[PDB]
Amino acid sequence: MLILTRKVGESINIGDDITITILGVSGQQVRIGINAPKDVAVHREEIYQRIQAGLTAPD
Amino acid sequence: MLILTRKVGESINIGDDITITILGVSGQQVRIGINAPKDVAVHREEIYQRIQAGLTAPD
RNA sequence: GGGAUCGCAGGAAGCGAUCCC
RNA sequence: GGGAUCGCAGGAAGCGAUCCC
Repeated sequence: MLILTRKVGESINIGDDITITILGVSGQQVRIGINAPKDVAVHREEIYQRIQAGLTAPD
Repeated sequence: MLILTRKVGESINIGDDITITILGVSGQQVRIGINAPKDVAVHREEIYQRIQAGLTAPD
């Protein structure tokens, strides 16, 4: 694991094609944004489980 | 931007080599963890801006 | 043990400080 | 207008609901 600490309205980076943002919080919930090409997949765990179901390399 | 909402302790996914986790908050600041191979780089914008400065490779 | 709130930084679910129960 | 607290959900700095002043 690699950890970082920021404030609402700031960003973080991954690779050379992705960026991440903390749009804010809503109590103990957290609003998070992602900025990547359609060249990559980005989803919450609940959608991600359909991608690992047999198609992590779509048509 | 692609956006998702979570709570402290939940997680998010990217590609087939990265995962993200909201470890919790510390006021209006937030603390996040990342889970990727050394085959890719991850940093906050303040470090990332030295990498894109004209090198994209350490010493 | 948990919350609020601020700061310093890596491959570590990091590290420090303030406030409240 | 602000705070607390939660649900749904997508390529959008998205959407909804509960509680308090």
